[PDB]
Amino acid sequence: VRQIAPGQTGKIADYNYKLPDDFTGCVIAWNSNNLDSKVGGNYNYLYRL
Amino acid sequence: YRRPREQIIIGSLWVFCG
Amino acid sequence: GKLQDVVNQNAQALNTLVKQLSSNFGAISSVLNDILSRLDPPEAEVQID
Ligand SMILES: *[C@@H]1O[C@H](CO)[C@@H](O[C@@H]2O[C@H](CO)[C@@H](O)[C@H](O)[C@H]2NC(C)=O)[C@H](O)[C@H]1NC(C)=O
Repeated sequence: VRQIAPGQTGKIADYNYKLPDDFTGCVIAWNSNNLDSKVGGNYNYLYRL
Repeated sequence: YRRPREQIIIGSLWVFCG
Repeated sequence: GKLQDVVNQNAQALNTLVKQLSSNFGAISSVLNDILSRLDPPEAEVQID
């Protein structure tokens, strides 16, 4: 979540969602473990690698 | 793509292109 | 010597102008390709500027 920001480098920040260097706007983040996670593991989410 | 600064006043130059 | 100084001063100003391309001006390199082939784009602009 720290890596969704302008000028960041890495796996997801460059292969999934790259923000512009002069990006204007806001980044929203909040905890979702108690709703997005289920017993046995949740496999409904995919990311490019 | 990268758009010219003339067409965008406040926003970022880069626009959705996927 | 009156005519020689004009030739000397004019050529000395061009030699100084070209020799200014081998300076860093507070950056990390003078060759521009080195900056663009060693650093990521977000921090390459500040070195180029
Ligand atoms: C809009 O539709 C066209 C037509 O399908 C797409 O053009 C194809 O793009 C793919 C990959 O970019 C190429 O492999 C094809 O050769 C292109 N032509 C055709 C006839 O398929 C275009 O990519 C689509 N654009 C968007 C934004 O969806």
